[PDB]
Amino acid sequence: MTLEKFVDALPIPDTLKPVQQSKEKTYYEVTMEECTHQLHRDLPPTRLWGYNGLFPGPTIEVKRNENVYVKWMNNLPSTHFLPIDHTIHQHEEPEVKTVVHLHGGVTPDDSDGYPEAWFSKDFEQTGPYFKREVYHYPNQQRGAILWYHDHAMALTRLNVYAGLVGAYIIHDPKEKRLKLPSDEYDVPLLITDRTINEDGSLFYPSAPENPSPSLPNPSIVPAFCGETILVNGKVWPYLEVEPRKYRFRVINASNTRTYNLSLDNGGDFIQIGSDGGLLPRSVKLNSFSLAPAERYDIIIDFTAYEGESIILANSAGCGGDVNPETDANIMQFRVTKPLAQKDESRKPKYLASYIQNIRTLKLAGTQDEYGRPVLLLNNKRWHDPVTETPKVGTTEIWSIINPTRGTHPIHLHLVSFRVLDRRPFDIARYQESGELSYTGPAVPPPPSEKGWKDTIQAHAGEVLRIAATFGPYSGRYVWHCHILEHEDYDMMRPMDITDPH
Ligand SMILES: [Cl-]
Ligand SMILES: [Cl-]
Ligand SMILES: [Cu+2]
Ligand SMILES: [Cu+2]
Ligand SMILES: [Cu+2]
Ligand SMILES: [Cu+2]
Repeated sequence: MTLEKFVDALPIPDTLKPVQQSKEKTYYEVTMEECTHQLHRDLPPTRLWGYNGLFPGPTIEVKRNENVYVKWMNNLPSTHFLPIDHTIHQHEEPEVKTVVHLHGGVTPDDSDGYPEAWFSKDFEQTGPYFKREVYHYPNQQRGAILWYHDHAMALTRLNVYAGLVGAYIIHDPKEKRLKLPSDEYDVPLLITDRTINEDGSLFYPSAPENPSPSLPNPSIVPAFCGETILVNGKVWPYLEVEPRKYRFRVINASNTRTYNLSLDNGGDFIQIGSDGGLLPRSVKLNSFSLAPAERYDIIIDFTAYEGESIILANSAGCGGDVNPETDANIMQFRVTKPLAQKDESRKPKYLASYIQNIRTLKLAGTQDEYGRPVLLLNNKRWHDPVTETPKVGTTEIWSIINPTRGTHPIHLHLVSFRVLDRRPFDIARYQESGELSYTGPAVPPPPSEKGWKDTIQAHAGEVLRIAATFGPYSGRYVWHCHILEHEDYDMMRPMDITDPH
């Protein structure tokens, strides 16, 4: 028997309060705490690692150009409760390393959360790139859905699965005149798949299928597909909504899983924004794909559906087809709250208006000495000399070629980018020869991808082209696959945005 669906109200994480706020600076403190929270009516409390002891973390709301500082502290225990594989990466390091990355942040390099800028409990020990306790987020960027999460070297999949995710919204007051649904009718949805034991403890696997005798125990796995789906820290919740327009900030905070969402009454979503902010023009959607770290700013118009119960449904597989009783379900909207006031919100169609190098990038896997797949960007390891070195201020086109069997959601820190096109190629030939020979025309982005993206699905047997301008800041960043199981082994590379000064 699987946990009974739709019997816990969707929590709405509280908005973090500043420690200090003047007209020209905002200081926040966030402490990583081991904590316990009940993930379903019928479970005992689950041991979790959460920002301020909460899962998800507090929702952080800033205005565009708000000068924000965050002191992210580690008060976690010194050993992990999830299985650590020592083989993937005065010389014995602490087992628990944390660093916070603001995903989608236009962030100076020393506050971006470099994987090797980790710290242990109370900053007692720190990685090689550690420089500062208090991170600076000048927020000089378009309003959008951001999120924040752990990024420590070789531990990212574990620390995130343990609960260290939160939302961060940048409000651009020049967008207020669109009258998009707001306040109580603006709601974040952080989607996390989890596998939960009978006693409420989290399960994370300590070995993959691969039965080979040489396998380190524990071993990293190439993918994690959870049995149960959570939204805002509750398993298959319901939200009571009013019969009107709502805004939802949908964030995929899962380790590996891709969702493909729809509404079981047949209703439509209106996509208004992507990772990088508002789309140039809205889009009526009946379904959409959402890979790890992707965000979809959307409206749902519950006006025509008073009294109905509507399932937010999932059709994407993860390690097999979806099971209709379990991972085919996300959550349930109940249109049964009395309209508290007239629906003065709007759903405009029109929302906004917007080549020094080419770089070719290969996504491929090799095999380690134990027979495990190691996933790699351009056949380089994390610790190899940096090769992606655009000059600050310059625009490049990245051609990302994927001959592997699966989609990889590729994310670049600091920037958002334009999607140019995707084009299919003959893997067979490309494999055998190195020859990039196409099989059909180039496909331009749908409307969903006509704005700005920071995390982008590079599909099997396609070459993906995107255009990024590498600024405004310079320095040491990263880019990587955002399936955390891939990132940690070893599909992540440093990215130097070079500065003549
Ligand atoms: Cl509103
Ligand atoms: Cl999909
Ligand atoms: Cu991220
Ligand atoms: Cu990021
Ligand atoms: Cu990947
Ligand atoms: Cu990253």
